[PDB]
Amino acid sequence: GFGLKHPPPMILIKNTPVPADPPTTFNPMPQTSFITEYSTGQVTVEMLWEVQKESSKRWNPEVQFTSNFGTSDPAVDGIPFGINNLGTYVESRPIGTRYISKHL
Amino acid sequence: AEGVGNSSGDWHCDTKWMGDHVITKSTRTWVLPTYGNHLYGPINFDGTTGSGANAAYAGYKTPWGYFDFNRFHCHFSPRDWQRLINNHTGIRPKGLKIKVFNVQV
Repeated sequence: GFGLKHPPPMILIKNTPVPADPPTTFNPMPQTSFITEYSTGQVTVEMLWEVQKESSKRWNPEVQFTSNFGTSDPAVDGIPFGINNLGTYVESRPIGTRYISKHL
Repeated sequence: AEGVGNSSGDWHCDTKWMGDHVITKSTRTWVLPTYGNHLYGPINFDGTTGSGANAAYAGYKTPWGYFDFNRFHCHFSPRDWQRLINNHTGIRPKGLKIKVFNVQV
């Protein structure tokens, strides 16, 4: 990846405490009894990327990334890079970025 | 137009992808023999012998000769073809220019 002096900042979140019913008389100690709760919601992320498109004059065709798996039974594994039988998402094989030949 | 010493044109071969349209350009060298000693013959094959009656034909020959550039692999290279068919889902021709030069006899 990309080494950075200033990376994207780290975003922290917590859900504020709500105390349970206090005693009648004043207690100077801090309050340890809370109402159990959790939070939920949506988050979106928008990236802007900069790419280089190239022109190489080699004659013969380059190699490229293609999906060669012969067949798959939906009763078990489903489609590669797709949800299998039990509902989990499976990533078949690792994918690097260097498929284009370019001379030194 | 220009005299013997100057050249009547220069080599151009490139393919540039400009957008929704692409331009291919190429240049080749040809040689034209003299056919039939400058004579028109008739030609025929009667169905009497050889292949059979279904093969009969009649026509003429001509001293003239012609360019046939119609195939795809004239205008593309195996790399540029690959670049086309993986990204793009359709193609149609738009227009063309053709030029012949540097004739010498």
